[PDB]
Amino acid sequence: WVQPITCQKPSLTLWLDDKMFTGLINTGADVTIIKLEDWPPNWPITDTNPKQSSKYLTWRDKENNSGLIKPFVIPNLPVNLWGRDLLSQMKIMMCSP
Amino acid sequence: WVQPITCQKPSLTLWLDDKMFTGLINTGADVTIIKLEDWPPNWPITDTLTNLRGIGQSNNPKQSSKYLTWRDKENNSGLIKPFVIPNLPVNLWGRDLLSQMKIMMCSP
Repeated sequence: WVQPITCQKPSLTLWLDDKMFTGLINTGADVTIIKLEDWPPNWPITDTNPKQSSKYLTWRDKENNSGLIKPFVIPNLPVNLWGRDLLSQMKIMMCSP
Repeated sequence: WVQPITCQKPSLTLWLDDKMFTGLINTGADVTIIKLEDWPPNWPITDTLTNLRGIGQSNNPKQSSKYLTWRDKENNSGLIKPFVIPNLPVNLWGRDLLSQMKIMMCSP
């Protein structure tokens, strides 16, 4: 797939351990941040300062590529933030004409 | 040019008016942020109440009073009006700038 960077929100939708999450492609962060309000409460979290998933989560995209991330879980943010931990596993390249 | 997304910092070096800046490609923000320590002090700023709390910044950032001409090393250029914020580790190139560079994200 291709996505131009525009003023619009650059979004990915994908699964983490078989639940769907949408969020903002966030090249400026090393790690992924999931909103606490979106966090399945049966899924265990631990402090580190911010909370983090206790378990690694399997991410899967709609083309069935997959891998592992261990996101931070943070209250009071507008959107999930896909970090380079995830983007680097999807082999995403930035290109200019 | 091509730049894969890796664990490493995705960086661009470019000019704003007559000065070179390096910073982090920051697709999560719609505005560009310059660290105050890198801000030429002769360049005028305006205090704002622009809420950037949502992109993990302040609710009262300074902003460049003027538009700045950005130019890359291939001599593409355009205009942005970045925020100027103390005590950040790196300059943050937002989609205001990235969208003027015609940057596409691609997957194999």
